Amino acid sequence: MKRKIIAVTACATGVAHTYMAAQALKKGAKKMGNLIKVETQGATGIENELTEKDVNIGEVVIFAVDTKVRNKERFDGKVVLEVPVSAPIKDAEKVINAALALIDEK
Repeated sequence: MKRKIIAVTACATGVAHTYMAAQALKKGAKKMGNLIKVETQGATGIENELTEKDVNIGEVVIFAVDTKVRNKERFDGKVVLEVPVSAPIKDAEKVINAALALIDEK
């Protein structure tokens, strides 16, 4: 029922994107009934650092960023879904479906 997904959100100038995306994405994932780990980088400052543990829990890695990711090292090599940071704001549920499309696709 609860699919394991991790997602990184990061933007430098325009953090309103980062936070709003992380909120909407979180709401949608919870509404669908899944387990998501949303990492929030305030450009350089990571406010929710996903460790190897968390990263190995989530299978799909959603990347909604305008800037670079620091923890990306652990996410790299895993199955990811790369989208604009603005995307999970308007189409959060759609982004979640996209993540599912990388592992299952329907």
